[PDB]
Amino acid sequence: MGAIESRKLLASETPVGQFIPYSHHVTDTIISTKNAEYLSVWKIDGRSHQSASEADVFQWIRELNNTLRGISSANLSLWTHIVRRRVYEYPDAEFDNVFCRQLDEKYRESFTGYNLMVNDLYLTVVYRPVSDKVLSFFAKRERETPDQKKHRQESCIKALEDINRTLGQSFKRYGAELLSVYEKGGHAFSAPLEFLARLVNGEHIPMPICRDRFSDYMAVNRPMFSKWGEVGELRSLTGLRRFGMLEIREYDDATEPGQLNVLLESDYEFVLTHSFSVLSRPAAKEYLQRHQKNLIDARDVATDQIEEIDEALNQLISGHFVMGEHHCTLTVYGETVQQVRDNLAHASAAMLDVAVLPKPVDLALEAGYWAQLPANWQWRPRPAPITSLNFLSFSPFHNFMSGKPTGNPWGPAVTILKTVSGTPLYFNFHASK
Amino acid sequence: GMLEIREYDDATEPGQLNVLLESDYEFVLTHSFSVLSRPAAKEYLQRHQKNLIDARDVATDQIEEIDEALNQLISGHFVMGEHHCTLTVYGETVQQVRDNLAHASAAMLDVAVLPKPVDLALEAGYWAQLPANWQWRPRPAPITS
Amino acid sequence: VRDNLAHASAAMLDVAVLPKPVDLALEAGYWAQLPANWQWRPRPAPITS
Amino acid sequence: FLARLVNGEHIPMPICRDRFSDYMAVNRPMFSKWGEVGELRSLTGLRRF
Amino acid sequence: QERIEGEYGASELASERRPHTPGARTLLMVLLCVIAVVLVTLSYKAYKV
Amino acid sequence: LIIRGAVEMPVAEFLNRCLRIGIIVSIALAGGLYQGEIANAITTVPDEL
Amino acid sequence: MKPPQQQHEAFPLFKGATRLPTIWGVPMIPLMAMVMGVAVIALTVSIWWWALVPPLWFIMAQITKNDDKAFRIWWLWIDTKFRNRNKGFWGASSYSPANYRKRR
Amino acid sequence: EAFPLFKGATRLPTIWGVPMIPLMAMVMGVAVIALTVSIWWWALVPPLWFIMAQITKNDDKAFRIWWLWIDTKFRNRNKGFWGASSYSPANYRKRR
Repeated sequence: MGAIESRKLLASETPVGQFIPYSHHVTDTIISTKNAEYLSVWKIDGRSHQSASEADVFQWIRELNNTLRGISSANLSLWTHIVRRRVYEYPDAEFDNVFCRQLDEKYRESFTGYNLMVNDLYLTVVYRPVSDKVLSFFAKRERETPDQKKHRQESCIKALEDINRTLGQSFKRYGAELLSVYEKGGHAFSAPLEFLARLVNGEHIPMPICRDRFSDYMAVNRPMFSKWGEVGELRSLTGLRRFGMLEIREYDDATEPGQLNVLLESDYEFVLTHSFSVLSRPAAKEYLQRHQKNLIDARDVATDQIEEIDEALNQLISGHFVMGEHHCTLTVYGETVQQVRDNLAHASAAMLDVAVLPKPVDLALEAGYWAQLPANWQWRPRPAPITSLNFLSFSPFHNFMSGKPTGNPWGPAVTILKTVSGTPLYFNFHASK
Repeated sequence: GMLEIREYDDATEPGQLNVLLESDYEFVLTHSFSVLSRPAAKEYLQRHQKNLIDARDVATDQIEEIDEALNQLISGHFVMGEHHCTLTVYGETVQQVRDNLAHASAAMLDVAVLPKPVDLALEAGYWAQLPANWQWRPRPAPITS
Repeated sequence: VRDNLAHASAAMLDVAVLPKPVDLALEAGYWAQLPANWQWRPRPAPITS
Repeated sequence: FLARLVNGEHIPMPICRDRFSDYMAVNRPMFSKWGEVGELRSLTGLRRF
Repeated sequence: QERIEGEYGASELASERRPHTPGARTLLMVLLCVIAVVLVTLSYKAYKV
Repeated sequence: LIIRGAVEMPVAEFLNRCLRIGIIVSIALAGGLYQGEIANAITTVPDEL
Repeated sequence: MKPPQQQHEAFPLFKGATRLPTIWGVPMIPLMAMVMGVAVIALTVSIWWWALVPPLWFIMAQITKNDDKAFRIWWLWIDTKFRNRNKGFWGASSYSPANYRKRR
Repeated sequence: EAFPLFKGATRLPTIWGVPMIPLMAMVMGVAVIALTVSIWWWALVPPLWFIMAQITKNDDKAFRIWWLWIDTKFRNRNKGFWGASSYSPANYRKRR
């Protein structure tokens, strides 16, 4: 009745842990998973794109693909994450000089009505021990002695650590930084867990390393998804945040480099996403053989038909790209349901401008939203295989230069400067290495 | 509004969350210690170690620590028990109560504890403050003495 | 030695010559290093000079 | 040099009064039954290849 | 009467094991289950004829 | 052989092709029930006429 | 503005994307679901009911050809937003952050 | 500008797509079976011949590796005693 119903409604809920696939840190840079799928997070300072010749971005993609195709084991995966966000961490500065105080008050007055938002790229290279789903269907049921569990443990850790070293050496001009545990006040605070929690919560809650599975205590915001719709709502202490997901489902006859740059200049704070479940050469060759067969079972188009798939298959055998399963889910954050729909329509216009027909995700809003956390293939709405060159063309790690607002050796950034691009630069003398 | 302070890690300071003793809001911070008889504590530690072992990922930062504590219990001479922690900040305006909760959450993340807000368990939490209301504790978990 | 082998495999794959570790013919390969041993070579494949 | 190929060390090989095949190996090699790695049991220490 | 301390005994290579791809066992078992039910029905008709 | 050395598509192509072969062979071996069909014809004539 | 654009040098993208493994032009998993359903109907009510196959099979072919991955979206919705019990109470489907696994 | 490498590598002399030496081994084996048990047993040819064609097409030189293993690491007697296959350095040719 009116007294006991609290517990009755309490115990009959599905906690968010069912949907968050994470557990103990096993290495200071690598996070486990209930299915034993170790992953690492790669904070990237994406290199500039505005100030380069068109051919040179091609060359960047060439180098990036060349480094990838060496290590792209059939067991890999990638989740890029360009979390556009607005800067709440830039403290107002005390002053003593009257002239300086006037200058700073005037300057900060000059920023009324300006996009104060900073791009934050990411990458989480994941490593499943076993590739084929059919044998893993059994493997999810068997029992293994602890010593062989340990053997799988070091095998996966060494493999992923080699992957991390190779990516670090391949991101020399991308200013990458592998995120790892840092200690505050005699306690362990995880650096990746903050990012993945930002994916779950929508905020930046400093996640400590307590004595449970991370899946148990890594969500501090009760999400709410609409029964019939595309938008949701996160009920937090600091305030509601309404998010409206979106999805790409129709490519074109092109993979022009950095076609998704237009969402960098956005007026709406969002979180893009990708996925590249690298795929075996026999399976990829079979997919391409299927396309060849379907195409050749028709009228003989002069050039699109024959020679293109000739060179496609010949490259794939000759080892120049590696196909994979991919899905991109832009999710815009906002404060009211009308505004998030407005931003969604804006993002749809932006994607249509670059010839990738998007369709807002409506039935699988919750599946998509649980498909952002790395190491979640079972929740992806629309995985569609593509060439690897093409995936690195959907995420060239371009970024407007923004600098670091806080965390600098001296403290906050010295000034903030207008940029002709529009995205503000947080100037500071101390550069990185 | 309330907060549930569910922490397992051994405290760093002998008084950890004493930052709350100086704050601009009222509260009633509550802890309970429903002791467990020594065989019951042994059985709980054994079951926890077993359920941590029988998983698909191995974490040797946890299993050895728990196995150390299991025979620390016999020889370290501290008796375990149930423990729930709840902070019930008072206020005047409901938005003011949420600001108090945000301030408390920040001031306790500063001391390596993560507050989990209470959304549907508030009635159980509040009626659990009365001594001898074992029944209405939200989700107690055993804690060393 | 297995770690070094994986490193060497990565190195060879970097320059587009797909290597596969020799497993059944380890002894045949090891006796195929001494000059004047054709009868012990695992995989002789003709190529341009 | 050819002994270095066989032994894994640099043992100065003299010209004695036999066939070289008889006395050119001073390290007992050991190859795994199922694997890719082996082991050379020498005086100065094991070397796994 | 025991192995003599600090000497080279048997190889450390016998510890090696062939890893199993952790899907082969389960699906192999299920595949044999279905093929066996087919074959038993087939010999049921064989004897019945 | 396919899981060790040969070209293979492990779970889709191999299992599907094995299923096709098995179903075709099972149907073709169901011909061993010839007397059933011969009686079927010899009784199809009178029932209809 | 105009970030990098195309000049026909774009890396080719072939339309072998989401050309799912299909028999008769229909994916294995949903067609097996239909086979199971029609077999259930045939074993339950009457045996004349393997004529229920061609209609729904053709409608599924027309659905798949238009929108290749409708069934995955269908199953995801059915599994997640359809199972969640307290849709009515909250006004939306919600999952409690604190892990109330019914334990104490 | 790289010097062309043509894929006539390890295109072994093959009849029906199978190398001479292993196919002759199969011919000898099936002939032995035919002469031993029954004469209806030249039907054992097409199955194993097709499996050998599929093996060779995938991995052109499997049989050479097979024979090398069989000759060397399978013959060596004291595999069990040493824990590994080993050959004595000193030439003990059973002489004195």
